[PDB]
Amino acid sequence: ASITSVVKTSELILKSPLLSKIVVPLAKTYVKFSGYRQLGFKMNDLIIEETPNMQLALRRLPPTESYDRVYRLIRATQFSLSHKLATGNDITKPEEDDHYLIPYILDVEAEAFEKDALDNLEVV
Amino acid sequence: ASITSVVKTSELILKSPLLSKIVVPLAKTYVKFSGYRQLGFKMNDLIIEETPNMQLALRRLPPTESYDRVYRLIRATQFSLSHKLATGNDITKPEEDDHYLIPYILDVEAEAFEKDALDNLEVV
Amino acid sequence: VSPKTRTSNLKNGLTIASESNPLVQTATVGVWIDAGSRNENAYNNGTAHFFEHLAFKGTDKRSQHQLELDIENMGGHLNAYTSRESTVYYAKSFKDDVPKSVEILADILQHSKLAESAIDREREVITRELEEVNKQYEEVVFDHLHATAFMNQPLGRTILGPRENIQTITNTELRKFITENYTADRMVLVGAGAVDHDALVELAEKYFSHLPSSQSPVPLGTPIPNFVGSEVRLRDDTMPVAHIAIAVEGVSWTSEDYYTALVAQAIIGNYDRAVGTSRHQGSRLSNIVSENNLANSFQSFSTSYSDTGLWGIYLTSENTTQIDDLVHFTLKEWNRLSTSVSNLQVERAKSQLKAGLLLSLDGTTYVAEDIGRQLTTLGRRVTPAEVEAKLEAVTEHDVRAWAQKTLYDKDIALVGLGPIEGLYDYNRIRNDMSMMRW
Amino acid sequence: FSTAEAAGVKVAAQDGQSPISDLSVVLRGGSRYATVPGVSHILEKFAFQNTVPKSALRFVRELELFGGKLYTHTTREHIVLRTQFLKQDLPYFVDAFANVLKETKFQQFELTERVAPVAELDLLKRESDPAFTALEAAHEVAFRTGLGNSVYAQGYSPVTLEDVKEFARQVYAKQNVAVVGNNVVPADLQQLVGTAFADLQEGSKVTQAGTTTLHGGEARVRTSTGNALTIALPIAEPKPVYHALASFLGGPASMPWSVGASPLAQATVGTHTSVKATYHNYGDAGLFAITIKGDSPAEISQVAHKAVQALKDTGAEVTEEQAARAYAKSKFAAAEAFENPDSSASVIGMELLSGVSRIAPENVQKFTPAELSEAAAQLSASAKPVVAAVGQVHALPFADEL
Amino acid sequence: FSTAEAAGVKVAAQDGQSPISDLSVVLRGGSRYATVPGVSHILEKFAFQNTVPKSALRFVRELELFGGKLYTHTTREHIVLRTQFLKQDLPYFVDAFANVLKETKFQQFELTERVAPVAELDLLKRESDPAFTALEAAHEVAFRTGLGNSVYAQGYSPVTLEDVKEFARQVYAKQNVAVVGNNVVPADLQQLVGTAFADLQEGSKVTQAGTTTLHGGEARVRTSTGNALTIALPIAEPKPVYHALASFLGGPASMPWSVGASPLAQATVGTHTSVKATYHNYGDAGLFAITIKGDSPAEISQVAHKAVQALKDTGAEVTEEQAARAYAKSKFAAAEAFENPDSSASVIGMELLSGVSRIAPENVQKFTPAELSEAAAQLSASAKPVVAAVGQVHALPFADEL
Repeated sequence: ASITSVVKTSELILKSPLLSKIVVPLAKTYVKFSGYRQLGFKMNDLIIEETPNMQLALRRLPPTESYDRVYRLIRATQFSLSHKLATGNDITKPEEDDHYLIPYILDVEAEAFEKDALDNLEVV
Repeated sequence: ASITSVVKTSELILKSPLLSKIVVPLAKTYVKFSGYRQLGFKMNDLIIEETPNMQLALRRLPPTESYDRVYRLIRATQFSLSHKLATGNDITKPEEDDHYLIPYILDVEAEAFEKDALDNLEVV
Repeated sequence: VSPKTRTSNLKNGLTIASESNPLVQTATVGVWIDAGSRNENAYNNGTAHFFEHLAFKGTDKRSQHQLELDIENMGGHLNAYTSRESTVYYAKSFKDDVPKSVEILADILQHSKLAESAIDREREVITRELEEVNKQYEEVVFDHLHATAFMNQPLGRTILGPRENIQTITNTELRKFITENYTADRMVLVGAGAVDHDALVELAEKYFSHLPSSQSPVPLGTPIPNFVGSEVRLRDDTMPVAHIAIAVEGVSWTSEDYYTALVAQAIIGNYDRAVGTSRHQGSRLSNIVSENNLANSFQSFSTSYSDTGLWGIYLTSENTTQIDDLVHFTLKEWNRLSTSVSNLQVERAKSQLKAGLLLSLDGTTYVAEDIGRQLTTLGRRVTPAEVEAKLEAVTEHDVRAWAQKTLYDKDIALVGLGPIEGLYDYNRIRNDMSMMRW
Repeated sequence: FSTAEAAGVKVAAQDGQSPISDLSVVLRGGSRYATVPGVSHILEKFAFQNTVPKSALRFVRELELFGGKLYTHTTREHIVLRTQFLKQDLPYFVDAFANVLKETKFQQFELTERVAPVAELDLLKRESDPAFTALEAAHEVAFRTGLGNSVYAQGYSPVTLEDVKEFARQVYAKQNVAVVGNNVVPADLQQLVGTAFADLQEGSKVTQAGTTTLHGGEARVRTSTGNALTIALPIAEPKPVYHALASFLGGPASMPWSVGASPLAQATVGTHTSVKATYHNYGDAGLFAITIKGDSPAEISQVAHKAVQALKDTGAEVTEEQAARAYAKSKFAAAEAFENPDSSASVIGMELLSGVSRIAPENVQKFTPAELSEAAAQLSASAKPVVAAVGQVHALPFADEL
Repeated sequence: FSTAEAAGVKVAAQDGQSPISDLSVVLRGGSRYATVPGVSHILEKFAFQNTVPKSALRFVRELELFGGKLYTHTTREHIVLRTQFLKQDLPYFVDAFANVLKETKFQQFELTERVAPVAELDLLKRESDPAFTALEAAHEVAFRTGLGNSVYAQGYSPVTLEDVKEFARQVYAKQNVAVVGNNVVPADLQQLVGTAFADLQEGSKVTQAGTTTLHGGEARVRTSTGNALTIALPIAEPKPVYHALASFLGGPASMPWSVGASPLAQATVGTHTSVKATYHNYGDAGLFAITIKGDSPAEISQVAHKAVQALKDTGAEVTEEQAARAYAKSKFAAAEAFENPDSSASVIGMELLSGVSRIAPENVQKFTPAELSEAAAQLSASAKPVVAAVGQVHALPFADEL
């Protein structure tokens, strides 16, 4: 699935009061049990990156965000191989779990999808 | 064998009057029957080049000599694949069969052999 | 045959050592002290370096400005440096300006103000030095190298000290440091060039006679370091050149293997692509590196301290896909000091060193530095005849025996800075310290 | 240094008491005589390449057996080739220099693979310092040709093997060669040079194509690798007082962690900038320069204004204290120059190749405050100021602003 | 061109009888108004990137469906964005310009990946001609800042996204924007601009930081890629006679395989060199330039001497025939400039933004031989000659030689 799809569907849910009332609490528990924060990751660090679109989005990250992402991946790799969890300031707090990459990938995909549409235009 | 070896032994023969009197005519016939001149080659075009020393000697050729050698190799390749021989000005005349490469390879080898000797010096 | 180094003492125990050269018109006098950062603990680490700044900030007589003027009027200059085990303060002048220079040095060492206002001013200058060493890559590499090789030990500390100490160094602890350490039995007054020994001894009696003596006078160059095989990686992909140091525990100044370690170091030698002659050097590593473009430079070193040392090599390279080859070939050349070296390499290195140890001393400052270093590490200046004899005593058997106990299959300390993705992990580097074929 | 002559070659030597001898061949072949731009740098780098008796490889391997070292450099006036070795090895070094001057095979491959790449690294290393660039640019503006030729080989104008071979035919000749031996027994050197350099061409004195002409102007070398600014003043009559003035104005500190008491040093207070006044005598013209480097173009600009003011202030009045301080700093500078082997060789080289007797450090003249202020006045009132800016040139001063 | 005003925006249009219209937005945002070196070039290259209503991709795909074309350039005075399309497509193009001025998303990735690389190729293509470089260098010497700023972005002075966004905040405002419509019905354009550009900021007139100052000097740009020399003379009082003088002196041939009858053209005989005199009016200052390119530095030097002589000779005497020839060549040059859409747009743009009423080609003044010779006399005797040499600069002339 594309990030665009995921973001649009999520926005439909967040709009509907009923839907948000039942989905948002579930999503928060899901994230707590997921446990990626206990390896010091942010949610966006987990997104598959071996695609042209994602490689382009990663290249457009500001240098500081890019250097920090590299460190979180290396740190999480070291927790994984040691069979340990983060402690203290290495644990990602909910307020630090920012969607740093989502705006870049949504722009890359917007152009990619517009290009696909425009490749199929028919002069009326 | 090294070009150095070949050149030194040849010079020993060319010095001895007796030896030269009997070897030089044979060498001239050998070259005529060899028939590389009938494909427009010069003798030095035939020397094995896939060696560090020879690659270095070829890199030291003057650009003109280098461009002409490329043409003679391409032309000889085309005679070979066509099963034809050179005619007219494509045949290498004996006065055109110049040792354009020998001085370069002798210098490359001189250094290479001096380096080998000096790697084995013993302070007395 | 160079002139004899004359040596005298005062009553307090200050050594005076001089070597005259009637062909020059300048002189370097100064004070070599057998004290440095290693004498600090963790709390006052940085004090010795802090003092070096304050020594030039004004004395009880001359203010900062008067000090500046006095030296300007002399015509030469003053210089100082603090290392881990040694502090130096010297003055280069004209022949007849030597009594002025001795007097100024005696003043800044004994009678410095260390005024709270100046402490507070330098505290910022030194804080800025912490963020600008960052550029001197060789120094970054060697400071990490000491930090890891002598992990949590006094030799492992930096000279600048931590940021925290710089903010908390008081005039009290500065005064305490120089009172405990800058004692007469740890100091040598050195003159080289156009100096008379007897004149210098008189100037010493005039200016350095009221120096404290230590309670327990040990001999000059008196000291346990426990080397840690370890690595520091400071990867920086934006740097174009990789800087790598690899070292093992080496030899102290007074080791019996001191000359054997120098000969072994000379067998590997140095290399720099920018120097014309370097492509023709005899060293095997030099030939491998130059033929394959593996490095811009390498420099073998054998650093000594009173009770330990580091022996190893410092490499710089732009060839980021062949760092593995560079490290591999370097360590395979070290293996050959254990397995293969014969009289051929040993005699060649001895030839090169017999001259090298004399060539180094080509100016009054170099001579003064040589007298000062030798007097504060060995307690005496070793004559070139003795040095020639000690070098001659090194055989190929000595080199192989030394390499087999010091290099072969030993732990290394390794520091890499820059684009070092191609530098393999510790095990693969350390596995090159032996050869399975031997 | 007892000046003599051995087989047509001028030889100067001074015996000493050291195990270490320095032998230098000084050639009248610096950049002011360069036929084509960069050739004197290339010829310097072609020293100790392959000769007919001895290959470059064999020379380096044998030099390591003697533990000797080799040093070469090019100036505007000379090429200097120095060897440092043990006293006893003197004959080997004399013969090595003879082989270089008589029998160098100038081979095209050496030029392409060995000599030119090394020349290029030499220059890139020098240019890493923007102050070097600024002072080189200033000479180019001030003199145009001769002294204004570049010292170093540059990429934009390539030197060919025929260029270097022609220049070497002129330079490597008895008339352009001086031998200088530090800690060499003078009688022994004369005997060896007399046998080894006997078959060297006599040749003719190399000359500067055209007379030295002085010009004012601006150079704006835009780099991204640091900032510097030279303010030069070309001198038509070189006088020894400019040494005293250079040392007086000063700029570098005489003490660690200090600014200094010199006027130019005091011009840098509150800035991370350094400054250095220098005087260059070239016999027939001179150059008085003040170079300022720093990381901030704004600070450099600030110091440059103070620097020109300092020179004007000096033209007004010098104190007796300040004049004595200038004598002391200048005698010291002279002494250390005669000690340093690189500069020493060229000083005696000038005496031997031209006829300009060396001024011994003990004989350096004391200039009164009158004489110093007069010298500074001439410089502040120069018709032809040169300014070379390097770095962010849009933010550095111009000549008319100064 | 009927000048009017539509919602605070100056609009000039001229209806015609052709199927193709040219709409050009002229912005007071050229390099003299630049805040950071190169920003006006970058802002020009950022036109028709992503806007909030319409992506760059969508714009280009739709422009191809209209078969329209897009042309942009930067001068010292303006940024010009021109579109060429079929008459009936006018409303689309007006709305496109509105989106660019109101709603451009200046995104960092566009700067790094799209805008800056294109700006860099633009400059490299221009610099392939050494005459371009020489005339640019000459403006830099003559004016230093303002008119002396570089027109084009260079690598040494990196423009940041914040730089470009700030400059665009000033430039993209009703006070700095003029709309010029060639073969556009004037009433229809006013109606469309009045609806589309209504919500554009009013902003303020962009100004040159500091007054125009004139300077003389030399620039020496070492390239390995051909040789040129500009001889410029800064003009403090721009006068229309310099157009006549530029056309008189001439330089290019008016017929194939010929040299030409102009004094500067006749200066090239026997050489493979070309020459062109040009006059640049910038309102408050001007520049009279003579540029000579060629493959031989020796020939360029030769022509440069003849060029200066020609100008001196003109200051002496011009014949009645020659003055009439200058009127003819100058009227023609004016006419073709008003025809070419590139230059046309900026001419009316200068009338709309600045206020300098255009001089119609039919109203170009005839200068007597007295007036021409007086203008040339005033140039040969200028206090501030500029010389920019490009190429083998060691072999090209200097100002003091000319």
